[PDB]
Amino acid sequence: AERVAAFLKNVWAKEPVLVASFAIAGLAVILPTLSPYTKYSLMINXXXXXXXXXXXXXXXXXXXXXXXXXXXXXXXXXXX
Amino acid sequence: LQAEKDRRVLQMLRENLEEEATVMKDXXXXXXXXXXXXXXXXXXXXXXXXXXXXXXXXXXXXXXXXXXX
Amino acid sequence: ELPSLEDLKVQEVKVSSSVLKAAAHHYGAQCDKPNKEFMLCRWEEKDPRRCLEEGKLVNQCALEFFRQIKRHCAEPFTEYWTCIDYSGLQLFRRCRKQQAQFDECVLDKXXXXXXXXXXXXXXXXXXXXXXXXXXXXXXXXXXXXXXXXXXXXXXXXXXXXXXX
Amino acid sequence: NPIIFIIILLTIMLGTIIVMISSHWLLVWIGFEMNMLAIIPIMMKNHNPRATEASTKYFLTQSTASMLLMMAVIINLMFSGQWTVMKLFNPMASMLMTMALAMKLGMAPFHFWVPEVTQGIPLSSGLILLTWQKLAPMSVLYQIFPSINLNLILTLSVLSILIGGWGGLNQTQLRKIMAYSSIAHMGWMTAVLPYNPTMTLLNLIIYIIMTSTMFTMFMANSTTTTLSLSHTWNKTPIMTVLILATLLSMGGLPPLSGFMPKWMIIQEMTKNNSIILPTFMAITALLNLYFYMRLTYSTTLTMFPSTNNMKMKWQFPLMKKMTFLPTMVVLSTMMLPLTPMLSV
Amino acid sequence: QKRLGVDLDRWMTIQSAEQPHKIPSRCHAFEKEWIECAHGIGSIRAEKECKIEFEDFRECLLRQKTMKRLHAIRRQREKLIKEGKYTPP
Amino acid sequence: SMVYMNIMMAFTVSLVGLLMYRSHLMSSLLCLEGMMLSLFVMAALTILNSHFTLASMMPIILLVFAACEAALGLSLLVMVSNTYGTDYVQNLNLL
Amino acid sequence: MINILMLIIPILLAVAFLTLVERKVLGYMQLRKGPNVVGPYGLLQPIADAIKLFIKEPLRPATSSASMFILAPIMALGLALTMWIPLPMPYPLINMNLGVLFMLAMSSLAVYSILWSGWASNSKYALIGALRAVAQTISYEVTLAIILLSVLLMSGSFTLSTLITTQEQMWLILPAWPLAMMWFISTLAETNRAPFDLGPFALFFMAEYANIIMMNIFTAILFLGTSHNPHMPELYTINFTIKSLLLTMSFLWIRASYPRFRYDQLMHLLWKNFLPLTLALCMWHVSLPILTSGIP
Amino acid sequence: NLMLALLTNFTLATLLVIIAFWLPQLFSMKFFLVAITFLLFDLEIALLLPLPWASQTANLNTMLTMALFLIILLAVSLAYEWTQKGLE
Amino acid sequence: XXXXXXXXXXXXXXXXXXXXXXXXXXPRLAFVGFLGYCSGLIDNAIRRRPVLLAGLHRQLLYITSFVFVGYYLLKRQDYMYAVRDHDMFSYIKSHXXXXXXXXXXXXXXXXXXX
Amino acid sequence: MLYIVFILSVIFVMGFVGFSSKPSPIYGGLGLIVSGGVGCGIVLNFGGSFLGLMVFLIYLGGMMVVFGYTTAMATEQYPEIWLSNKAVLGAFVTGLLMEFFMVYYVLKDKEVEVVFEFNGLGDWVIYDTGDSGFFSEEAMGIAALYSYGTWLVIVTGWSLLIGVVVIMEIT
Repeated sequence: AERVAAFLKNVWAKEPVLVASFAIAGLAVILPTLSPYTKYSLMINXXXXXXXXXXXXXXXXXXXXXXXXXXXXXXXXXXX
Repeated sequence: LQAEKDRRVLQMLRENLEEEATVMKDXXXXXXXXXXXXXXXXXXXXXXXXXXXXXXXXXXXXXXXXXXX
Repeated sequence: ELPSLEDLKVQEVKVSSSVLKAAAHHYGAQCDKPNKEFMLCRWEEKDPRRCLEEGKLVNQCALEFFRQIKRHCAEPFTEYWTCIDYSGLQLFRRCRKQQAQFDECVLDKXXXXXXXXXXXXXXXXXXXXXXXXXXXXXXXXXXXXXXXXXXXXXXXXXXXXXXX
Repeated sequence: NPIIFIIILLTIMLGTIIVMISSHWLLVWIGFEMNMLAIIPIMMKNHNPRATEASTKYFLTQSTASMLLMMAVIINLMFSGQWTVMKLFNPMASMLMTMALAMKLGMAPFHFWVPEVTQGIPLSSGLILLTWQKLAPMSVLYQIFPSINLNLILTLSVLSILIGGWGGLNQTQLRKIMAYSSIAHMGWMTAVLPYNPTMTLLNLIIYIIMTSTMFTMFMANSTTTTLSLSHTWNKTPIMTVLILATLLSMGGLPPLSGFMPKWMIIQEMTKNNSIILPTFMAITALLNLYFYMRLTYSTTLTMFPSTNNMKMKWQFPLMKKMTFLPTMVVLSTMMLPLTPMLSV
Repeated sequence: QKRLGVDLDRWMTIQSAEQPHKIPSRCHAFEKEWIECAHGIGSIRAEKECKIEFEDFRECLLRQKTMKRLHAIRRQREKLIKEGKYTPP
Repeated sequence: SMVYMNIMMAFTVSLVGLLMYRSHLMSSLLCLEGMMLSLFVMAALTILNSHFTLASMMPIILLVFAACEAALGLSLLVMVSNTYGTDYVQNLNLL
Repeated sequence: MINILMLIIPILLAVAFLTLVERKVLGYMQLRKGPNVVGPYGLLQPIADAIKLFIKEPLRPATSSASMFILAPIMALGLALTMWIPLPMPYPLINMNLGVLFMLAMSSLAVYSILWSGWASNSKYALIGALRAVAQTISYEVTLAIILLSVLLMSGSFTLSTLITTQEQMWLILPAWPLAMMWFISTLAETNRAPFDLGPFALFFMAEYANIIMMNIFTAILFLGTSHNPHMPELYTINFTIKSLLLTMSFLWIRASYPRFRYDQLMHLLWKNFLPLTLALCMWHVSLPILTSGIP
Repeated sequence: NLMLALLTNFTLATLLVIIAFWLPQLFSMKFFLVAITFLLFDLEIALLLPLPWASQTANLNTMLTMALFLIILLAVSLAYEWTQKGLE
Repeated sequence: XXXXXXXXXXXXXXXXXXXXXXXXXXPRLAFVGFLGYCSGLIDNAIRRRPVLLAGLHRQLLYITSFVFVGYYLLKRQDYMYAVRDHDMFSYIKSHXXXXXXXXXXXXXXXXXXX
Repeated sequence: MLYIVFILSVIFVMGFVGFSSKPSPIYGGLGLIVSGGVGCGIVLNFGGSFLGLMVFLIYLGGMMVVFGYTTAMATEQYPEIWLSNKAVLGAFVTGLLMEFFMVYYVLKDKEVEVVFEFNGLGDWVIYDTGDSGFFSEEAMGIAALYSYGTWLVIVTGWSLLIGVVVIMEIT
């Protein structure tokens, strides 16, 4: 190698802290795209309500029931 | 949320009685159809009003950022 | 303005002090029909002057909920109320051990129901009351839509300028 | 100034795009400031005692001007509420808004900085940028031309050609003559805005091309009338024919392209029953011609500027569009009669 | 705008829009009236039909009509010095 | 309405301060900060009292750009003290 | 409202009784005996310094420019004492809507204390050295804001009360391993005289040493915690003081052990070297709540 | 009260000055470049301040690309500080 | 019309309405084409080159650029004048009351002397 | 006692008088600390937790601190008394009397104004805001977001790249 192997040990010797400035900040962009865990965090952010939920008038509707615990809508129960 | 709107009606009724007592002789203010020209929706209204009388209750209700208990 | 009557609605409003109401989330499960119908009325019609009749049933059902806890299993309810007020606003932190004494006594009755996760917005309508679809605030469309004709221009003979 | 100079020049180009494509009143304030931070380095370049004075005078007269615009933006929150660049609504807000625009375009009471700033640039490339910067606040005026009170916009147009028509007479500095040629042409800009929004932007198309051709003819270094005088006999003689043609078009003369904006300015104004105002526009236009007339006497007459030093080597300047655009600047009378519609 | 935006959108400028949270504007009831009136070209250019709806919108933000009303009540309450005045609160 | 009446009067004082000069040049850049300070109060109150939520970010952006002119124009002030002895509006060569 | 006086008077005593710690603990580092003659172990000396400087010691000003010089110690002591108010503790006095924003604001305004002192002297000889002292504080406040945000973006809002609740089982030193090292160095820039050093003159001592305790406490909130316990305020009060005292020893450790870094190479440690490192960790701390669910 | 808490500290600070005052009776322009860069970086910090308090309701995927973007350009501004800053 | 009501904002040419048919070998296009040739004559006056007419053969670029841009520019001219007339005729048809007709008269006029 | 914001607005103008008047950049600089710090209270009283403290962080603890350098870099002239100078005292007295004359008209409610808008009283109506929102409350409670306004983030970052590059090129 002309740039991979040559410009690595010299960077560790001369100005060694500059290695960390490119490696840590670089991997900070790569990791949130390839690793399959980021999709879970987006769901809980949207599920947690900030304001009170609005009630709609019932006229031929599916997956919608009363306020009591029943199998209706989505309702998040991901990981305990 | 109902406790908010129950207080808003009661505060307006005290203001209506004060307007009838103060305006009697000279002023031709009848207080009808409210301040709004449309008069169909009707906003908060008592956000600015909240009864002019008694400053001790008015200062605590309006200012929330000050002191902050 | 035309305000409501001096008698208004609901005789002797609210049970007692705050935090007590925040301590029990079982108020969501039991007595939901008057709460949801008031909610459905108020978002359709923004005025408090029209949907105050449904709000009268809300405060009346609120007294019905608290009286049932005061009659049966009062000892775990009072101990849970002292726990929540001793701390700041943790609400559920450092009070879960005393929460175990609660619900267990209520489980003997049919009153006990857990929220588990979330409401996820429930839709229910039965009373309706005048349906209510169009009210808003606007009275007129104002001059309607502007007149626009489509026929596609051919060529238009002669330019407007002096040089043609 | 290596590669990054192009990037600094690109931010002025991108800065106007923010002003062009906008719906928010604070977004154009950002767009104006994109120009503020990017013209000053090109105003300095070589760092001169005259350049330091010009850049500070360019900053203080323009930064305070844009700050008056932000007041009118905030009155649009107090009154009418909405943040849209469609209408000004309030007459109270329009008084501070139009005066802020007059600080960049109206010029009639705000010309004072122009003859000193334009002279203060050490380079010919900086002269183009001031004639290109005037495109930016014109896009704002084209958006909010209704509601604004015409009594204090047309005064900014009438008085500007008066001070522009007198302010170039006692000037020998070549940069200073072109500085007052701006104010003279800016009167025609702030006259079509009340009377029909079209052709106001075409006035820019004629003006900017005509001014960009002018300074690119001065790529062979000239700063005074006497320095442009020694050009016919010592330097290139065929080059001065194009300088003659561009200067003749700068004033109102029919066989040239520069008369073609002056057509519709009066035409649309006369349709609105006004005769006494366009008459005053035509008489003051004669005063504009006089500066170009004296400057064509460096190209036509002998004037005796021979000098001992002579150039034999061929001149190689930048010249980006100094060959294609002067042909449009010399003759476009027959070429553009129906082209008024094509612009807007 | 002198040049309009196509395909891609970067606005969120006008009042009564998709808010950051579920929380709505203070004048949102009057905000909807002005949008629904001036959606057509021949309404704001004419500026005669939407005169009633704009004045109610102007009443919301400035509160000038309510300020002058409350001014008359507060002055008359101060005017009743050594006279019959209502007190209950 | 009432609070706006005082800060608009404070705005006019800062406006005149820009237009006034006696010997020193530093006052203008100090007044440019004050002008943006007075505009910051006027912008915040209109969005805070009459809720917007989306538009509350706009004065934060305005806060950033206020400093941009008060640094890049402030940098030119030092360049005057490099060419001349001290900064003076009285000390100018251009005609 | 009596508690404000119960957070100024014992605090002014803490700055006074520092004089024992600042040369006895520093003394045993240098194998010398500190205070011994004055008191039983020198406990009478800290209060004796107050009687010496306040009452008897007179003034000789260089020029005394009307308002200044007699205004700079008010800004010095005032800003140092107001920093105690937003502090979370077991329970805070008048808890702000946002905590750490008030903490960074009053520290950034504390730069004025060394600025007005430079303007007090008429001579050019003093102001060049005064501006150099401003540069030591102004530069490190850039990074101080960055390292703060990375801790906040991990867990909790700006409120200081929420920062105690998030540290329930484990300390924040372990997840923020390189960031904890930064707070040992960055805090020393604010007139601590360990990496770099520059009547009313005595009042500056009472203000500068006050900030030393302030940075010791603030590091023991962002990185230390151990336990909360709302039911028992007794257990938290003792355990918090020991953790803060251990950081006070480390502040006096750098003052004795290590020489000055030079003013020019202070701008080579920071800016050249620290600013690329802190932002790279800030880049890492943006991705952390997105990679794994971590939102307050 | 916040007003009562702040004013008590300043009034006691003023009193300490009077004790010492009343009782007894018998050049280089290279510093400027550092100061300017402080202001320009802190404004990027001001834009990056909301992050822990903002990211609660908004979508993460739309924010992730934009949040890092400000820090990248904050490093590019420091990258221009490496091409000869000076002796400082 | 200045403001768009039916026409789409920001267009490359028109695209909403294409049916108009552009001019083929027009006298207007010939004048713009002449200016393209004229720009390739005065360019040798700037950079001193032998013969304006019989010099460099990079003149073809100057003629083509004026024709290509000019053809698009004249296409907008025919389009904008058509829309201007289309909205004009539609205004008379929809309103009717605004327009008035008068034909055939026998009115006396004042005669001039000398 | 009755008013909270109205008292702070008077002190806001009081600090601003030393700007139309010319009391040198030392004493004139001191005005922005007085007017700024009190000016935060005007913002904070109606709400805005984040935006109210931004004045302390940027305008007070950043903007004027850089202005502290420039006073020493250019025109220091050893700080002088702002009372002995001619026309400076005249501009200061006329500056305050333009506002303090209006303060006397606040009594008996209505005051004379150059603008068309009336002032009246507005003590309880000064805030003019109801409770409305509860959880994640206030419009300024979630003041800034990177979402929706994506275009604004790019240009602000672009403008701050210009500043660093340009100022380095001038010197």
